[PDB]
Amino acid sequence: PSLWKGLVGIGLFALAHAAFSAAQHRSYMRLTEKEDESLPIDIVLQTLLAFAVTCYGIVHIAGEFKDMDATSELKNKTFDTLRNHPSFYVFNHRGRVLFRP
Amino acid sequence: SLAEVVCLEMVDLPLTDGLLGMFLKRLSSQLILLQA
Repeated sequence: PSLWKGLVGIGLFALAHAAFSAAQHRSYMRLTEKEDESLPIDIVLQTLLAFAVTCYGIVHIAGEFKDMDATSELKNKTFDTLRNHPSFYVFNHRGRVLFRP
Repeated sequence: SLAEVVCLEMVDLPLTDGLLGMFLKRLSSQLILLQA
């Protein structure tokens, strides 16, 4: 469904928020200068979840696969269509006379 | 008096368990920064 598309947006949005958090946490270090060198578990969990869901949405978004056998789409092609030859059309048929000229 | 200085130093200026709580405070900080 189309809702899949909407999902991927929010995933990025989620990721975007994570970025902000990370930046802030980096500022934290850049204002704490302690031997932490570790991101908060909440923010990393949020980032991982955003990655997972966004990838999952993408999986739907990629589309649908197509079968390799060339005789797939031609099965329903009746002979009444392939014979038309649009370039070689002729207008000397009963359609013009029968219908309004 | 500052003609004869003995020692000087440079001092830096002054600065200008559950995941649900962490998210709550983080989102609160986000709203605070947005308001600022």
